[PDB]
Amino acid sequence: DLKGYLDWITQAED
Amino acid sequence: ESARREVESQAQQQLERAKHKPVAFAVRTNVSYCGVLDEECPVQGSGVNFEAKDFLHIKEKYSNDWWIGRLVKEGGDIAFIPSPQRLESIRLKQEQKARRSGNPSSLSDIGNRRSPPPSLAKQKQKQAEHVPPYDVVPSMRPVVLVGPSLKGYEVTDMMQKALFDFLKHRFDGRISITRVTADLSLAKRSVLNNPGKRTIIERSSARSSIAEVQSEIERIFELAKSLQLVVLDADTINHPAQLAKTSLAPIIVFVKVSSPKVLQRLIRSRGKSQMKHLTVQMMAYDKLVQCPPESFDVILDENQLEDACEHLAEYLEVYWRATH
Repeated sequence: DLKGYLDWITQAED
Repeated sequence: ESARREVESQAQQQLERAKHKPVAFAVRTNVSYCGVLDEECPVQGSGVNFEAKDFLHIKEKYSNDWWIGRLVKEGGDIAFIPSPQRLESIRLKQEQKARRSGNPSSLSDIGNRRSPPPSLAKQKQKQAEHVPPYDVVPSMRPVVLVGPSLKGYEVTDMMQKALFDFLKHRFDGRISITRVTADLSLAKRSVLNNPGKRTIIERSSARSSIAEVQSEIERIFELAKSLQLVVLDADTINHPAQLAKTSLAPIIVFVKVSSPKVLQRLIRSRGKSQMKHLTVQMMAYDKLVQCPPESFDVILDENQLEDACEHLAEYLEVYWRATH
């Protein structure tokens, strides 16, 4: 679950 | 009688004449009824079998009794939808088939108390709420994203901005993106005849932000009139029930996480600034997830960015296709 969410909050705006 | 056949032919000819004209507006039906069973329809056998919480697209004007509308569902053909007066008439006719409607019960007492129906037995009374049978709703339901944390904070900001950017990139030239800074949760309709018409009266509500809220309401209405898809980036909505009873009733898009532990690790990877509000974000996520899914329009349990983005993609595509 974290693998698909860590990049979710990283390449979106960060 | 040749008059009925002649008016049927004229109505049909008007139907195929206006079949290819721009749509005027749209409303929502909160009652379940069939437009084919009624004998007052201008065209018989071509009624619409709409149910509760259904949408129709009205293009032209017929009379004060019926309108011309189109089914929102894909492949929907032309149909007739009654006017609010006709809907009220059929609602009155629905309960007139019973033995009694007023106060005098039929419990084996006939011939003693005739009890003519007073105004309380008619629709003149029961005006305390008076929920309108037809509501002026925007032609398209706006798209909003909810969860999994508070709006305006980092986690939700990225997790919604990614999808917003994907939608903007994929729907280039056919979609518009706007941010509603003003509040939208107070989208009421039966508060007063004209609350704060002028801002110079210096009343209690004159200096408030209700005027901006209303102005944004008609802005959303006219933007939805343009038939172009528009999503909302407003950061003043945090619960499906806040705007479920309002006129807009936007398409609630709910994103969820399997367990709060995954989110706790996610904010653990962000920093201390989000760690400070970790508690309130967890509380809001728990409150939002306690709500049954049927309140939200669509659900997104996908862990990966792609699956969720493309899923909302075909949902928006079929919403666009079915409307036309």
